[PDB]
Amino acid sequence: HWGYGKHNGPEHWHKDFPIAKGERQSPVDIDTHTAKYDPSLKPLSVSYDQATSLRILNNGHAFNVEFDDSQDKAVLKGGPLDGTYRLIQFHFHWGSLDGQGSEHTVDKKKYAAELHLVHWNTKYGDFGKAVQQPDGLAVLGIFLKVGSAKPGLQKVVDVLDSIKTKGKSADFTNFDPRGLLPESLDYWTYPGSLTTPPLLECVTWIVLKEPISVSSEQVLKFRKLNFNGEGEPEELMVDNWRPAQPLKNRQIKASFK
Ligand SMILES: [Zn+2]
Repeated sequence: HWGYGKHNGPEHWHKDFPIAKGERQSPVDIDTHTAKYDPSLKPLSVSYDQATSLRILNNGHAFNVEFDDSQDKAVLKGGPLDGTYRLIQFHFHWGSLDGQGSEHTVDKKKYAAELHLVHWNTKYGDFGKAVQQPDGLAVLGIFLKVGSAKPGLQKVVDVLDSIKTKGKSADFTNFDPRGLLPESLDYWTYPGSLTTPPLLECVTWIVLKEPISVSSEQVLKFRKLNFNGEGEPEELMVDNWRPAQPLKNRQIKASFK
């Protein structure tokens, strides 16, 4: 099945998921000189004070930190969005080396990693229904650069040993995702897709301009994860990013001047 090798990676996904060659695929390169400032965009409202993390899971493609999404406890609103979007999970994409790993690029610059906070539109009742709608999801994307450590990331780093291989999970309560945000909420936005199969064209992307800094040591621990299951040949979980896709008939809008 699909993955990030030579024989099963992004360049193959279209055979099982023809929407891979669609009109609104993600990620994309953000050309900062052609993204236009839209004064009509609102500030983003990120309301994470009541968030309830539950568990962390290695799904064979990344690890997901999962939240209780059974009520409006951690929600994203404002920005480009109409209505209320509930946080369900976050995950990352990263590289084998610090020079690649992000999905989105900025003027063709690749960051070491990219964080995706995934939220679904409450008007559709559940995640599975939301992903069938063009405005079903809102994903907040945050770039990671290597420099100083991110203190709020360390709790995630230190549990990764317990979920080394595909299908392993661990309790992961009381984690505060506010500790993963940069200072500024200035953003770019465009309509796109999930970046992994099934590649559904259901996402309003909100990509923050300001990266967070993580340490080399932190990212190194991500690269000790495995794509494989327990007692299978070890294949390090690295380079779990989809490259930039054609922008087609889309515009990227900036919230800032
Ligand atoms: Zn992602």
